[PDB]
Amino acid sequence: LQPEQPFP
Amino acid sequence: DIVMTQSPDSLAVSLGERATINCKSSQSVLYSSNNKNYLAWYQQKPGQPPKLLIYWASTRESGVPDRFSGSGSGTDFTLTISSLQAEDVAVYYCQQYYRTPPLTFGGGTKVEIKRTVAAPSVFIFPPSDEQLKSGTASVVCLLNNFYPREAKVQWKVDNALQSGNSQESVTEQDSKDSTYSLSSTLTLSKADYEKHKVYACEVTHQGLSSPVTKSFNR
Amino acid sequence: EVQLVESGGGLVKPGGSLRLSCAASGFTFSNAWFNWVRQAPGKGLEWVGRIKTNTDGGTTDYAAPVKGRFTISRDDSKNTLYLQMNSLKTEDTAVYYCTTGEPLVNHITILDYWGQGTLVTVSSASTKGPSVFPLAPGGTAALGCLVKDYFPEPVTVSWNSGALTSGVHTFPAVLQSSGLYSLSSVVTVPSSTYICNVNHKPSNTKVDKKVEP
Repeated sequence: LQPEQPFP
Repeated sequence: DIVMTQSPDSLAVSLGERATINCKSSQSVLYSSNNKNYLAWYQQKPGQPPKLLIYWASTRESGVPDRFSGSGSGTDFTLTISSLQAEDVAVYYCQQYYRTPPLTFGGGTKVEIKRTVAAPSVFIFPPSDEQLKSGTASVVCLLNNFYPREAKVQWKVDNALQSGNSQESVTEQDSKDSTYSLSSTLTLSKADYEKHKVYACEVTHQGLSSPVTKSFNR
Repeated sequence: EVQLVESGGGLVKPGGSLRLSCAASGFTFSNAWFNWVRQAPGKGLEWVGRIKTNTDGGTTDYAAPVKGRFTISRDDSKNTLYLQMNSLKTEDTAVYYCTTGEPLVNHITILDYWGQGTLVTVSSASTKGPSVFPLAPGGTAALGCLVKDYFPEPVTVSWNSGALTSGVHTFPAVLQSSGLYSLSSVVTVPSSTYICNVNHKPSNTKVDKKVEP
């Protein structure tokens, strides 16, 4: 899966 | 359910020297799509909430002094405080935000200043008259501004050593002179306090060649 | 400035309920994901739960030891976050923080902002205000106040209304055999001016004791 915290 | 581990448990470093804290994750926190480590560091001074210091493993939060540095990758991370000041005394936590909820933290690492040995100043307080009229008597012994934390306090009633009717607590390390203080309270019934006459507090510490006694009568 | 101010902490018995509040200012409340994190005395940080923006459906998530008993809600109109605790257990005794990331950089699990925390004591024991007794009197004197037999924590002690702050040491409370707390506070020098302002908010005790030789 991918982490929830988005990275700009 | 990534488990965060920290090492060591405690750290004493001299002022101006380098403190190094380690953090381990039970699985990688790196995420290959970007190359970002989903890991943060928090500083918690005594009696205060955590304050965010580092995130993305090495991005220093705004306003945080540059002596604070973060590094590492995947499962192994390090927080470095290069020029340790007295105000940096705190517990430091790492936190993963890779596998989202829950947010999980490490157990923390306490950082304290290593300092020249300081002998304690000693003071003894007889019970107030406000307390004696109430059937209990509290005699307090103050060990003030000493280093390191290890000290032994012995109560003596009429030169008889006591065991299990005192209690003590220690301040966290002073943010300025990096010393500790200790307060011990021996509690007796008003009856037993009046049966006896001399009340001694004896103090042992690295900084004292011989023990220090402070006493009163009545 | 960002402000997270919490209230509602205090004493509550096992199995009871209690609502903590967190009032926010200084950022867009409606775009923030809010968290509650708690810290048992002398232990670590443990994430309690989370609520997303209403735009994201106001989804709530809870940690395992707390799911089924705790409820998080938000009031975007009042910029107030709530932590609602039910079926309380003694192991829920902790300082509770509200915490969130800055929504302008889209921090949802990076915790930029924390409140000062509020202490929740889960006990069947009952409130009691403290007794405050003076402690009197190289070339240094010591004086202070002894704050004895109170429950629960905390007590806030200050000297001279308060500041005077130099040479002061307020010691961690000790839990006596009685199940009540006792702490002491001290200061220095041979002078004179010295009032200790003791306050135990669970019992509305507010005492100012003057220490003289």
